[PDB]
Amino acid sequence: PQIITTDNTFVSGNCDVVIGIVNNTVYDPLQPELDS
Amino acid sequence: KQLSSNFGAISSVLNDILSRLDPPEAEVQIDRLITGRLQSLQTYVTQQLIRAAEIRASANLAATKMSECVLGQSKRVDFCGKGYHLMSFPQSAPHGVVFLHVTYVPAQEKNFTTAPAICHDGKAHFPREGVFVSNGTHWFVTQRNFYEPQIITTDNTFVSGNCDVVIGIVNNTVYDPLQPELDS
Amino acid sequence: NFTISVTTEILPVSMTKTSVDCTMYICGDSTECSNLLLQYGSFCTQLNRALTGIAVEQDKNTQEVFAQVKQIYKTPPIKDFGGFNFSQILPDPSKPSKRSFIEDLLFNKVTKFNGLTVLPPLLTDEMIAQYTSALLAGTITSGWTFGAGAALQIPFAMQMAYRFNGIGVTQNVLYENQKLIANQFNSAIGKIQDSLSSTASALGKLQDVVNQNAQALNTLVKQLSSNFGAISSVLNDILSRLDPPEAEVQIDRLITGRLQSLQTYVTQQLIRAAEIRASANLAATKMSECVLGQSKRVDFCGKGYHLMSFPQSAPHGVVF
Amino acid sequence: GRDIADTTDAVRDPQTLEILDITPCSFGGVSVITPGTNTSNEVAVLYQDVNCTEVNVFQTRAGCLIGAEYVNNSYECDIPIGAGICASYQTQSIIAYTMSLGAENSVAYSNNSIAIPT
Repeated sequence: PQIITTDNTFVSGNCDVVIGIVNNTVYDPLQPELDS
Repeated sequence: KQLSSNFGAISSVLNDILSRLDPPEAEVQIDRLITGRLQSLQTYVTQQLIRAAEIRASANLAATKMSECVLGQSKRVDFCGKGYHLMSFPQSAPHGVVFLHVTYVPAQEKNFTTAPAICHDGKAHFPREGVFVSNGTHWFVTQRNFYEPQIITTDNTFVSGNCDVVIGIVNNTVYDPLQPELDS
Repeated sequence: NFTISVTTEILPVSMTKTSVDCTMYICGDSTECSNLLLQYGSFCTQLNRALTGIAVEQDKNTQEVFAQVKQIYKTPPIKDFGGFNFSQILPDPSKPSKRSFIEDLLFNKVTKFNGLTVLPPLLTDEMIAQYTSALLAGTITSGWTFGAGAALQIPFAMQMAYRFNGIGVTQNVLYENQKLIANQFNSAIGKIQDSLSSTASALGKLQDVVNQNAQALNTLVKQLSSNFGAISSVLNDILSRLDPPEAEVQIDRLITGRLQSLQTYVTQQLIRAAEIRASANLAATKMSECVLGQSKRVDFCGKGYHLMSFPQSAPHGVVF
Repeated sequence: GRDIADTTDAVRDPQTLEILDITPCSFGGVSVITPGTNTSNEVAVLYQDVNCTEVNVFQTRAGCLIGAEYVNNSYECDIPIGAGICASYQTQSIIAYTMSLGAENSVAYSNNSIAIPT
């Protein structure tokens, strides 16, 4: 297992066209480096 | 030539038997001729079916070869000549087909020092695509099937575990190009 | 988690290159019999050229399977390939035939005056073992690149990382767990040599090929003893007993039955030779696509995410 | 006595109680190893499955070979004879050789050596 990052996933459209989707929080690897 | 065989008849010519003999003996000689020619013909037809079966299997192989190798990039090695495969171009032949399998073949080699992983901050780095190499003075990353070196960056590598577990691991610095962007 | 298992797969490659002297079969040192055979024409020469084409075809089968590599590679003296012990499957130079121990088990598990001749195979078993030693040498050292051209030499951990990336497993999985994979492969090698030392029911196909050939030859020999309506099956008895026309009637019956028997035998040999040729093309395909590279065809090379196979020489066959 | 083919394998003499084992005489097929008639007229006879006693002589596993000067060098196969032995027409005369399996190539394996197609 690894944490869902922005380089693990690619965005496509919006979250109403897809069946079976759950809600979560995507970790941004750019976030702690941009905070630093 | 098997027409010329008598098979015990007085001649292999049918008309000679018909013109020489009365039918009570000529039917017997003709019966021997029918027996011999029918056996020869059945042997011939048997050879015909076995050879046509062999050519049928060859045609099925040729259809498979063009349907995979011509109509797309069949990456099965040695189906389409020696080497990595690009195309084959079918040309007609008398009772056959001839392909022109154009292939990718490597030419010249060069020895380099390799490590399956490197270690930057106590963390193991594996290449996402390719293999780490060394020319003797620096550790560089390259393609598996062609030599072009690049600087090993964060985006060339994926971090997995620590440096204790893998063997053959050397000590280097993983470049982060995000750090000069933060320094910018 | 996972496991690594090896699996045998036994394919017959060639038959026994058997040639029959047709005139000697039908007429053993007889003049009137050879006269009445040549009255029937070119049956005998056609059957001889047919059996010759069969023998040339099995030689071509053995050649087209075993001679895929040109450069005969040889293992380096440092045998340390990541803990993978190949000692049973490598050939043994201390044995007077440079064969593997596995190939010794394979050869161990496998069991006249009438023109019935056996032509020798062109490639002897030792040079077949030398071909297979070259194939394992290229597979262990160079990886799969030796089938593509030059032997691009690679380490074995790099090779197994590349094969795992071929089946989709990322290389960190093998590099963090290589010792377990090596121990599982060595244990599977132990189980396959125990299974080959156990019984010959795996080699029953190859034994069945040899037994079919022996059944055909023995039935042909028994058909020599058949009268086909004659007063004797011994030709010299009829020649001694009878006047020449009264002998030649019985000789006609004997040549008729024996030519039908030979045509039957040649037909069975032809169909079985075509079957063996198709099996040889299948074996050549399997070795070219699984030994010389990593196949992604499922169930073509045993159950599971296939990585490679290693050939072993077998009597009239090959084993992956 | 009888053989496996219902043929007379052994006899006893009628005048004297002496037992004789009958073996038929040493026979084998005749093969001719030749190059083309465009090239030469020289032929080499390969007797099959007999030793070279009962017949420039070399003995093969396939049988008696006459006319091929046996060479201890190894060439690629041109005319296959049997059991790893092949023939060719060079200086000319018919020769016999153990056929070559190719060129040996030692592979420089190491635990950190690679070869890349540059």
